[PDB]
Amino acid sequence: LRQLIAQSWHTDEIRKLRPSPVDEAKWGFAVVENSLWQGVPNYLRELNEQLEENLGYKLPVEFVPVRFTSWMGGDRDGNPNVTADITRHVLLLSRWKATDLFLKDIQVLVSELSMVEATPELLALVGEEGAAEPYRYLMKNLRSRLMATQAWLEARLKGEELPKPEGLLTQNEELWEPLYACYQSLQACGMGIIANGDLLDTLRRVKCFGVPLVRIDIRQESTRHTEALGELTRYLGIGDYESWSEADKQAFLIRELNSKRPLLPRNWQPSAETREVLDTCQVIAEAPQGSIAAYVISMAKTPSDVLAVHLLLKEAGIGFAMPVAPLFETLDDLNNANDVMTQLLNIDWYRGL
Amino acid sequence: LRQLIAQSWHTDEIRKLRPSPVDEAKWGFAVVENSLWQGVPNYLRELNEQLEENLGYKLPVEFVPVRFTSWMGGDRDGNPNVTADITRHVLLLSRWKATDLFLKDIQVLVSELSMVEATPELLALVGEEGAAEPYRYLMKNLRSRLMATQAWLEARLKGEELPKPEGLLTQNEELWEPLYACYQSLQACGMGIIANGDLLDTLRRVKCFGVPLVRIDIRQESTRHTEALGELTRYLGIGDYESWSEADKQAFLIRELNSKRPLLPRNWQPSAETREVLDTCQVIAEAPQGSIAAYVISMAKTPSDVLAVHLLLKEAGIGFAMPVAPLFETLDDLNNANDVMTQLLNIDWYRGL
Amino acid sequence: LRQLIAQSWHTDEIRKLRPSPVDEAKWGFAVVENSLWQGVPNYLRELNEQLEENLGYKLPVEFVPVRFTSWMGGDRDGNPNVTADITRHVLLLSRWKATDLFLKDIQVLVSELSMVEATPELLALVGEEGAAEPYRYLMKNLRSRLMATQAWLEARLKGEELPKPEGLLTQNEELWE
Repeated sequence: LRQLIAQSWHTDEIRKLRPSPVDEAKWGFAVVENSLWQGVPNYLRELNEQLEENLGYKLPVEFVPVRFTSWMGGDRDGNPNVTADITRHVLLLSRWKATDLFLKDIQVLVSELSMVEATPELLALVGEEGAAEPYRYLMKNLRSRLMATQAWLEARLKGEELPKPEGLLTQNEELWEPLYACYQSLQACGMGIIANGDLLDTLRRVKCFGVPLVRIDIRQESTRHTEALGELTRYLGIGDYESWSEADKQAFLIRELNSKRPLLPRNWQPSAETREVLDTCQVIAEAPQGSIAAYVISMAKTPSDVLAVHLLLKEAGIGFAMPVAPLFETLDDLNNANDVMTQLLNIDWYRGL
Repeated sequence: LRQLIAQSWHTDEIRKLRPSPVDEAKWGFAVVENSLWQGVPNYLRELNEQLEENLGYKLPVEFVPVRFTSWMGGDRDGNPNVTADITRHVLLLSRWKATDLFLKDIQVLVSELSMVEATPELLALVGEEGAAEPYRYLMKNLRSRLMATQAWLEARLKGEELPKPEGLLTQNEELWEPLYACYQSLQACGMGIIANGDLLDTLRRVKCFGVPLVRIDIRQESTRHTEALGELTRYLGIGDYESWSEADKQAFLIRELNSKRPLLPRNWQPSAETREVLDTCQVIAEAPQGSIAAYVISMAKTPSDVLAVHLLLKEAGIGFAMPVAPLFETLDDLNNANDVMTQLLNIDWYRGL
Repeated sequence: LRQLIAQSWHTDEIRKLRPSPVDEAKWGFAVVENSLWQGVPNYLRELNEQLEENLGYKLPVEFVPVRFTSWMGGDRDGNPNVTADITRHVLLLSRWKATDLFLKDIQVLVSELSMVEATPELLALVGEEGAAEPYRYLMKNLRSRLMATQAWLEARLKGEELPKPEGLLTQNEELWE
């Protein structure tokens, strides 16, 4: 205790310079490893004991109701320093860190799963080679696969581009799958107590944190999307989006949202600001699905504000449906909020997207 | 002589299978190294001796009127096997081979240019470090630079992608420049006879063959460009280009040629054929300027045939003006040829391009 | 001719410092590649034509009566500068150079020996894999083996110690065979 207190009196650190989005993103990893990593599964164990005791049933293993997300390196609202480059970086770092923590979990499992009794199905999944140490086989495979993607990300973090390894991890299913295979045979074969221990903790961290460790949220003001699209439209000679009435903008946006011909000029020369808007949707599009939780529009005032980001994301080439969220943060915006959403819900195109 | 004849009687080789564009491209490199390499400069020496003797003047060193080009791996007219991939490859191989032959030239120069007397200008160009062996300095630099790009291309040829070296050679000026520097000081400093020997031979091979060794020509039928563009237009819901009258197609082509908004769908799914047409313009665009001599349109029948390839090249993102050539190869096309070109020359847009 | 003479008038080199045993050893490699390399075999061809013409028989292929040796980097008599280190080096360099010249010979052979007819014994020696291009097989093998030892010696010359490759060449029998 004395040692620890002396530490803090003498271990003085004072930032001399403004922290950076990466620094802030790093503090969030500190919170994840020093507390959330143990905390979520314990929360899930207690919660589960209580359901059975009081209600008579336990949630199924596949149901993990908690998820942690971060805005660190995702929120650019009013922050010049959070550029598309930094987001790209932070996106990368999270994956590096999930590999770090996932490795510790798997080491433990590689040594503790010395069981040799497996189900037809599980033996099938390995069949020979590792059929004399089945659960250890699957954990050994994943360790390598994790070690591979780890190695890849430290290169990328360094600025080195190099083809990605055979077993690069991008999705939680790639982690979940094998882990769940062990659980099932362990349960099936009478090793329930081993299944429900460290593996269960890892199964739940997979869905709670997974591959990205902590999904990020992107957030930019509505105003900046308008400027990007105005600049685009004047360059194309189509007109000036930031002057059109709101009925016109929706018209323009629904037209283009349904259009099969592209709009974003192949090799263009926009202003810094606009490029940032364009680059960030490119990072979104580029990132593995499930890395980004949502696109938040601070200062959302009209139906065109939401349709705008959908247009940009489409131009950035995005394969999945990205949840966009208006952020009403004024008395009148709050007051108009329900009107803004019923109009949005009335557009059939929006409704189905 | 007996040895050599026996060789051919017994050294029997018979292709068992159809040669490939690369094979044919290789035979062309054999012709270049076994005969053109010595032949062009000798031709240029004789030609120059004759001008001075009979007319009283010699052409200037910078004027090399001969250039060799190949269609091998460039001509796809009627040849399925000459795909955009093969062209990309052959394009690469030529550069590998020019590095091979250029290295032999430079070795000779690195050892023979032991002169130490240089001009202010030439010493300036090195200044210290290699200022005690100036011409040897510049040749030593180029040797490395050639050896660097050589190394790079053998990787690419192998299918390995890796950032390109500091001094990668892409243009003839990169070779010409230093070589010409030596010539000037050698002349200036009284070493005329050394200048006009092996260096002069290398100077002329630079412009005659240069970096690409032998520029290629691309050639596809007009008919295939029509199909690519028809397919595109029906996908976009604009109509069907291969049904429109010729006045309409020109209208469509001049419209799009002036358009700042792109046309080629970001991530599209065309037919094999169309993709080949699209991929090849991508190779053209991707290749260093001066690798491709011209785009030949076999079966050119109307003004829209030429405007078509310009449209496609624009969609493929091309920074320079690529010479397109109609190939009239029928009695009626021949007969209509002058009509076809006066209409083309009457379009102001075409005239200025 | 004019070019060549001008070369020598203007290509002036004058050692400023005493040459070293390696330099002298290098001049000897220049003599070997610019003249002995072609010279010995021509001498052996002429000599052989003459035996058959005048005496009626030719020496057997295995009999090569000439051998060249050097004292460069071997003679320390009165020469401090020719230390055990230099000899070690020169010993190494010679092997590097024999690999250089032997490679040129083998390239030629790898391309010119396109024959497919071989003896039981020769096919046996390859048996399958390269049994559809037999002489080319054996030359291809040796090229690699030479390229391997070449690579090894340039490392050693550089001062790098690293285990020696599978097919390192050390004896003439390895080439002869």
